Amino acid sequence: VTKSVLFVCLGNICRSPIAEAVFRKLVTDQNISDNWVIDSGAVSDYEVGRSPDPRAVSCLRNHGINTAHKARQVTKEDFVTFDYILCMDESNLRDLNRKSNQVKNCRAKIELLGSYDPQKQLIIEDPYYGNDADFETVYQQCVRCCRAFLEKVR
Ligand SMILES: N#Cc1ccccc1-c1cc(NCCCN2CCCCC2)c2ccccc2n1
Repeated sequence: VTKSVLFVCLGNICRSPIAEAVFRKLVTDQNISDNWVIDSGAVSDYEVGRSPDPRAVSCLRNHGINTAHKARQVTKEDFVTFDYILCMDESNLRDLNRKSNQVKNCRAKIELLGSYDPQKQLIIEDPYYGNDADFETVYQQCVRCCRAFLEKVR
């Protein structure tokens, strides 16, 4: 039975298009992409329709990964469609949990991506007003945590 994950952050231009791209490369590498539906979403308005930040693009490229995602907001139907909704920080979590209450047949489990890190760096911090090394951190956190998540639910 096919499974589904939706990665989320504030804007869907930095962290979650990275997490989505990382997870997609993992499942493909493991020859299991047929068993997964994967996407990324924003809590916020700020970047609807835009491509990921240049910094995320170049970081991904450094690791041999490309994305074609356009920024989109999370919807009520997302809470019914996805098996897991994995978010980056405590604001995101709060926001998501509040929204899921107005959705009557909510099925998704809503959790911090960081909760799966074997290294226990629970928070994936918003790198918008930082530099290339902060993008790199976020990419490494993503790799650790997606690998652990897939071990546990594959
Ligand atoms: N607020 C805050 C905040 C506080 C602390 C640390 C980072 C942030 C912060 C601020 C952002 N600007 C919003 C874009 C401007 N838009 C112009 C078009 C209209 C809609 C908005 C972020 C944008 C994208 C992704 C992450 C971001 N994160």
